[PDB]
Amino acid sequence: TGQEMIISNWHWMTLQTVELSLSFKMDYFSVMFIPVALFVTWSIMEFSMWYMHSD
Amino acid sequence: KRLFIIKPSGFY
Amino acid sequence: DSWDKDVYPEPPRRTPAPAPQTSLPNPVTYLTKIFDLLVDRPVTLAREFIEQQHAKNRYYYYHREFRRVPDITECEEKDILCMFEAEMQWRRDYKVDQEIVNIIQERLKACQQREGESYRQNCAKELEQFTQVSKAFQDRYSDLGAHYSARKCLAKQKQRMLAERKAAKEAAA
Amino acid sequence: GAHLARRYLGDASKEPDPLRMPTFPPDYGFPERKEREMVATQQEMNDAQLMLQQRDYCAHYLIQLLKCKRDSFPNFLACKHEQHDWDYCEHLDYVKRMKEFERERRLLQRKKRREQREAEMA
Amino acid sequence: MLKIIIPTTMLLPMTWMSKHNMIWINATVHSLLISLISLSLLNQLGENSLNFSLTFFSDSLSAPLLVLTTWLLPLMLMASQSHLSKETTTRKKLYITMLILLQLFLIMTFTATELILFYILFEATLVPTLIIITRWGNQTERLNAGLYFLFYTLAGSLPLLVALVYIQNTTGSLNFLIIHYWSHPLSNSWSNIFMWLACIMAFMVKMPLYGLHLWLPKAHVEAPIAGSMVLAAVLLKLGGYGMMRITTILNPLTNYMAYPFLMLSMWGMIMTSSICLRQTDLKSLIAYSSVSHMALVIVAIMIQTPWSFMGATALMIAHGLTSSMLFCLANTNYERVHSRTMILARGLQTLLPLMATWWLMASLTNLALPPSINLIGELFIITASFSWSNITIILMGMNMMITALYSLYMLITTQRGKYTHHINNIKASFTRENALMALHILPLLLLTLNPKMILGPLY
Amino acid sequence: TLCLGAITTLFTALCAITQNDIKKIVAFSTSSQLGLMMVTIGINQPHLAFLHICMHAFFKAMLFMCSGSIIHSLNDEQDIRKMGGLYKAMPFTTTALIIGSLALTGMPYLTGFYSKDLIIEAVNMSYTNAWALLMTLIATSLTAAYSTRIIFFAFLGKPRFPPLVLINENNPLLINSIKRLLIGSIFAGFIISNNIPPMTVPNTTMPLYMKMTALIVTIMGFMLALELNNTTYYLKFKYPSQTYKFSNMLGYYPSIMHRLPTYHNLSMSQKSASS
Amino acid sequence: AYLTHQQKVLRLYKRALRHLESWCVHRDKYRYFACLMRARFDEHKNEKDMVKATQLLRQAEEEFWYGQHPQPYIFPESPGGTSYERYECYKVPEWCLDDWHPSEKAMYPDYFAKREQWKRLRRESWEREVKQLQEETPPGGPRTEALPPARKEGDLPPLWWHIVTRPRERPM
Amino acid sequence: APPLTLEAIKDRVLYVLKLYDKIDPEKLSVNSHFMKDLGLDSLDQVEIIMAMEDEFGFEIPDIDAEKLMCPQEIVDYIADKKDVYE
Amino acid sequence: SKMELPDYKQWKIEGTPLETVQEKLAARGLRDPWGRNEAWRYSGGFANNVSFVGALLKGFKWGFAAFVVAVGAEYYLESQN
Amino acid sequence: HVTKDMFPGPYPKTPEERAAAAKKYNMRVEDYEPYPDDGMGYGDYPKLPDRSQQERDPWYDWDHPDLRLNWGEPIHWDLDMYIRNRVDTSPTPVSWNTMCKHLSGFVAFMLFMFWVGEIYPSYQPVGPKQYPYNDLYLERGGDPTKEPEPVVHYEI
Amino acid sequence: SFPKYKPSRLATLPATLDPAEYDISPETRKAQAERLAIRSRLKREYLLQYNDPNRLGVIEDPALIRWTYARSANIYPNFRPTPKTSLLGALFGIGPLFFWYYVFKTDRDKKEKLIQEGKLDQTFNISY
Amino acid sequence: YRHSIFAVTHVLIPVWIIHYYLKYHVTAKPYTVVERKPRIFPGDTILETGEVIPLMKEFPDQHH
Ligand SMILES: CCCCCCCCCCCCCCCCCC(=O)O[C@@H](COC(=O)CCCCCCCCCCCCCCC)COP(=O)(O)OC[C@H](O)CO
Repeated sequence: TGQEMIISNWHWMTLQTVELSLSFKMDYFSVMFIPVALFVTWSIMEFSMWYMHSD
Repeated sequence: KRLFIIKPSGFY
Repeated sequence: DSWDKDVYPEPPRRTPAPAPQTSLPNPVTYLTKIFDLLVDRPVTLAREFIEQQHAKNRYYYYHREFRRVPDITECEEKDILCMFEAEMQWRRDYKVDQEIVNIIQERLKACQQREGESYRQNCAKELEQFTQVSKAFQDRYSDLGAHYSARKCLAKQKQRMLAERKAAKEAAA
Repeated sequence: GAHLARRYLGDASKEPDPLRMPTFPPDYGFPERKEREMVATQQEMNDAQLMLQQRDYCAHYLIQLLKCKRDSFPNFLACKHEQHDWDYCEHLDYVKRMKEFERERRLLQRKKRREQREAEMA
Repeated sequence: MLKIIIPTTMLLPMTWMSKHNMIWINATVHSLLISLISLSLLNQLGENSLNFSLTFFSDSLSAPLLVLTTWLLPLMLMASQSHLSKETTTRKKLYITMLILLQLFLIMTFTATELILFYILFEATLVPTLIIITRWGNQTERLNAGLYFLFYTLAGSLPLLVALVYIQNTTGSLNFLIIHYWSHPLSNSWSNIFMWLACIMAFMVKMPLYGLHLWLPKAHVEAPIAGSMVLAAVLLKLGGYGMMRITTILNPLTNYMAYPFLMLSMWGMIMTSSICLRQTDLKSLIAYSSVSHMALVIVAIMIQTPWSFMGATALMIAHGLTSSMLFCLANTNYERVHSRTMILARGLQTLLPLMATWWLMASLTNLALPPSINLIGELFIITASFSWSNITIILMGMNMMITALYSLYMLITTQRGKYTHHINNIKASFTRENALMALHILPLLLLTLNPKMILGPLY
Repeated sequence: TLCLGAITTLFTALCAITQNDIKKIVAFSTSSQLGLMMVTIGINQPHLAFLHICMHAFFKAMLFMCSGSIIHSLNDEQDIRKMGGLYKAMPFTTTALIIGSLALTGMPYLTGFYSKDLIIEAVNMSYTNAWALLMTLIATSLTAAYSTRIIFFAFLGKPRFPPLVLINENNPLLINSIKRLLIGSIFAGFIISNNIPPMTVPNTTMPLYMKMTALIVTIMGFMLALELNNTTYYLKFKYPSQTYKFSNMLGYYPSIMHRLPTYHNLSMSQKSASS
Repeated sequence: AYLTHQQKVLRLYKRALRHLESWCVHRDKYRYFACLMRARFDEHKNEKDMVKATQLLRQAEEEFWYGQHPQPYIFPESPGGTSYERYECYKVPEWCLDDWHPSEKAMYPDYFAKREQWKRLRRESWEREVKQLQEETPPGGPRTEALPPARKEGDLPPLWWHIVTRPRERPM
Repeated sequence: APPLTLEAIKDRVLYVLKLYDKIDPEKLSVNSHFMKDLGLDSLDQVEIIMAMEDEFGFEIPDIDAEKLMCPQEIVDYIADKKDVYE
Repeated sequence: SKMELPDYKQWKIEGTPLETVQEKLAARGLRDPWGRNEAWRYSGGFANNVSFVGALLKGFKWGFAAFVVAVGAEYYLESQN
Repeated sequence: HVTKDMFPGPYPKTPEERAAAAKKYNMRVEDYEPYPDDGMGYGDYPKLPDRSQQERDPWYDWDHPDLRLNWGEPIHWDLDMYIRNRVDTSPTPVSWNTMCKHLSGFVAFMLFMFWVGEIYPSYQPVGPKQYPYNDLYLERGGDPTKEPEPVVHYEI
Repeated sequence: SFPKYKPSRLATLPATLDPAEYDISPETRKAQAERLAIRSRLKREYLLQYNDPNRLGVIEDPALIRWTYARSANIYPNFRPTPKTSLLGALFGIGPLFFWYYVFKTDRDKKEKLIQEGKLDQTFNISY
Repeated sequence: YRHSIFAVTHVLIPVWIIHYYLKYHVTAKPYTVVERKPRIFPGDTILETGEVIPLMKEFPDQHH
């Protein structure tokens, strides 16, 4: 579908006119990067068992 | 072959 | 809905009708179908269970109403009791005014994500509405200082009508 | 490009300056021209959420592209003829840009060598 | 406020009336109980201070500071029964009495409504701190430090005395409320400038401000551990607290008569952090770090900006919690090796695995890693200062670079590296040391979730 | 950004090809790649820059992980001048590197093709810094340069490691992890490039002789680098070239800029400041 | 105390070949150029005059400095090597074991009991080893850092505990 | 990796020593103080320890190398440096 | 196990490229002292290396073999469709 | 342990006190050298050549192997610049002046050619990117009330 | 011959290139002979304490203690005010402070001047 | 089974509480979850009114 969305959540503080809140913006850059980073680090995690075995 | 390893006491 | 669209305007959701022409199944549709019977349905079942429990006993609460009091332009000089009443009222209006710009900002940011790459044009009305709010907020409370008070807010004002009255005199020339 | 070689290493009054042109009137040189028309209205690219760069005249060969990608999910192998038509539109819009580039260069020949024609004697 | 002062005062007989070895237990548990009652005051009403009586009042500025002092009181008590246990019953009983007399003055100071009542207890903190530094201080130079500490802050406080009494006879009342509501524009007359200097210098000395800061490297290096933290964790903030409170009548003379202090502070932070890049002594390293962080607050206060004030109080308390903690780190290693030199004890992560952690996120909190409130404090000051002037970032930004290099440097030298060969008296760390470290870390990171309880009245 | 992207792309790459440590070699390859990312984001090509992020993630992770395989198996030795002849000794490790190396350097329709030469093509027909364009082309050729250095010295040739061999990669953890990333380096280039919606205007009509420069400079760079690498095979002596000294010493940056400013700032804090 | 002329030139030989590793790389090139280095080192054996030898090594060191490899091939288990002191954050000293807990101590009874055996031996050998040290100590303080060995029977060599009970180079 | 011990060390030590061409195969003894038995110039021991090094892959300090002169001596030095306890 | 050590006689100067070194210093006048030690690097199964290009076309034969069958099948079904 | 008199004192004025300081610093009178007292207050602390701990022979066994110091040896006044991880004075294979010349030259050459590249930019013999709807004034951020100025694209 | 290796305060001269170590004079014969003598004296004592079974604490290093004292309080009792120190104090003291005042005051004066005539965009700048 | 109990206690339960949070607590506040407008194209139809955006009009009909 090609929808990009923002998950704003718990309000950290209402900083007068500023509303700093924990908010997870997501778009193409996010949704594309997430599998790529996870795929690589999972493969690295599997390799790290072999290499870092005596530590 | 297994052998002793020195380690600082973590029990405390 | 709890909130209202009058102060949180939501343009109608122009959702499309999915009409695909391809032989192979669309994975997204069925991947949500399992989600419905694995996550969505148990969440709803628990939610309606706790909601009816909440409906069993419904204790209430209300919103405190502060009736208007004479402000600091009516306060006799050095009249501490009256000045104290005005200062509290001005600080009440200060915080609720901060919430006014906060509401506009949230509505301002709402358009930007909603309109996608068409943000620059779709809600040019939204940008100017915030611009007018920001400009008035500049004349209202900006530059007062860390120890701001209604007296200082009067002083900044008294600077302004003095400035524009001279401008009106200069306009008369 | 040949223009780059002849601009800095050669003359300066013949090679086009991309920052400056079009320096000559559009209707000049050739009486009457056709007008670059967009088949869609201003609403189409807005509702299609077309990005600012991808809002050229070529967008009419792109508006149905995204629909085809959606209407044929996932099927990354289709939407090739539609992309082929879009690429061919890029051919037309691009080739239009060098045609005017040669136009101005030829019009820049039209400028000086004539100016020097009535300069050494009249 | 009598729900806090009265139990604190009644705790004084409590310790003296206790048995031989039960003094530490009863004092700790009740002081912790006093801390709990202090948390009852964190709720500040909308725009009004929680005025209790004419004698005492509290607002969102002193509300976090008060509970910091009460929360501190167990921590010195938890950090003292190591070297104090080898002493007679009376002297241990006396030591507890002083800190409780210390906190009692501090509790009264932050809650005082009248600037004179503020003033009396504000200098009165010298008397218990001076004797603590001199009596139980484990060094020789401490005798010079006591003179250096006492005179330096008094040399600024005494001119302050003449300033307040002048305000009382001229303006009228002197309490924190009437001054704010009856505030009048201060002229540019040279007499007003000197009154500005008098009303300000006393508070800058206790911060301290660069140049007028040499009493920290003397006091903190050889103060007793318990006295070291309080002097580092609140007594510096005591000078800070008066800065917001007294800058209600110094307007608009603040704008022009602040440039020398801003230049002294914005340059001092680079210089003082450059001190920290090389210190032979760990405790001196921490003391100078407190100078740099406090110098940030001086910049923060002197701009007199809404955003600046909330960042000031957030950093003020946050620095106190971490600076006190790092001092506990020094005391632990100094206890094992009986020295203060950096390179003498090294590679301590291998020997002590958990202390490697405790010193680790202590350094991160000292580094203003987001979202730790050290960051939410420093970052606010940068934004306020940048609005004041665009070149402030060049200096104040460079501080975070310099602050990083030395902060990890003590982590690299002490914890990491190779264990010292000859050192062999380092036993496993007692659960008291490990617990005391947690009593500092947990409230810090716990409070990160709700900075609104530390952002002060301007929030 | 065009200026910074270009200089990072070449200078680090120039300091790469003269090093004798795979970890240093592959790292400098990243920074040269990171320099390449800053070039494309420079001339209004943000999405394709992010495409380059994904493809670079795939093959560059394998290279280090593949280099991790050889380092540990051959008793934690990292100097490239000592391994030698790993082609038939470790088939999968040698197989992974050549696919990874080719993807990083070119090889159309592989992972690097859907990102790199598109960036090179995009930066070609644009109003860019003429000097910065020259750096990208040279560094693109230099990308193949150190790639040959790794393949030639490590895997090709005669072996040089200590006599007791411990070469082994049969552990399923190493084989499966490499294979999982390997299939990514073959197809993930085609997948997302055909899957993500077109987020940039395409470049279709350019002369043939800069549409191919991306392949040309890499193939060209492949040639002399191989010839210059087997020039070491030539029995004759090799002179200690001065330019070789400059490049092999990391471009002189660490020996000065980590020693001149740190000394002064540390000296200032003691003589001034503290004392 | 003093690296004589022969000691220094051999040190020059060893370092010269190690640098030439990084240059020649391939073994066939190595065995050739090393032989030239060897042959051209053999020629100046009858140099006689020691002054010439200093002059013979005067240009040698700078010539090495001329052709020194900027990235010499240093060995991993050596200073400058990649795996230098890497396997050290695990070799906690032996004396730390005394601070263990009885529950921890009861885990390894046989080793702990044998450690106590080594503990007593050090206690008994100390007086003899310190006495042996002073009985043949040189006048005017120790002149050479080398320590005397165990002369008679039974007595252990002085200053042995830390050398013998040093942590293993591969503790893990 | 299976750790090395004496019979491993000794066999590898006499391995490279035998491979040296000038060393006489029958003259190879673990207790042979080189030059006084096998004619070897002072410039040769400093270069054969490199072969001794490359056999075991750990650098032999020149201070220890000049003292290291016997096939038994190399075996003893290698074992203790690589914490070989058998 | 025991790691039985290979015998000594399998390593001489012949065959290896170290041959070309031998007559060099022999013409110079000296003799190579370490020739036999390095023979194993250039000999045994460790010899007959692969050229640089040879490594790059690894799997070309069966890779191209997978081509012709694949293209032949797709040529047949598409043309007959 | 150590007594008070062994603590560092004032400048050694007479050679006799120079010898006493050298003994106090566990050195001899030959190698002892007080810092040049320009008033900086170095006292009698013996200045030592700028030698980072990296300079010290790693193969030698030290009492403090991490930093390469032995017990009692009078360490440098400037130890913390010259520790193993801090500033290192190791001899580079090439001269520092040459070290600096090539660094500054390459950076200056890179910057200079970058400027001349900007002076004569590279582009294809192609023209403007023709854009419809009077250069999309409306969606560029323009105001609807202010009508766009006449802009049109033609064809040949 | 390649160019020589000139030394620097940051790029030191190696022992292999130093002319001084080339000529080992009989005067230097004993000069570098007591090096081991004093080192062994420090050595033999150090191992004796280090190996001592009775030792439980740390062995105090007089050089370390002296260094801490020298880099500390024992500086002003050796401080003599001279034009070098006096100028150095002013140059690294009042100098930067006034220079920082000049740049900030100049910019701040220019900053408020633009606001005075309304020559700065702060329409959206409301938080301060 | 070891894959099954991993799924339930590390995906099934965590997705349950997150969805419940995202469906009845945080989405109960305005402008908390904002998404891009549903990108429709000329020719298709929309749901909330059942209206058809018109088909793309006659194309200048070019070919390659
Ligand atoms: C270590 C030295 C001090 C450190 C720095 C401390 C702060 C610097 C300034 C110190 C000022 C101390 C005296 C100020 C008293 C209160 C100031 C006040 O209320 O303002 C008056 C400021 O008036 C003054 O004259 C105040 C004193 C000015 C400074 C002269 C004395 C102070 C400096 C010397 C003594 C202190 C230094 C120690 C010396 C050993 C306004 O009164 P007025 O002058 O308008 O009165 C009406 C009419 O004009 C007649 O007075």
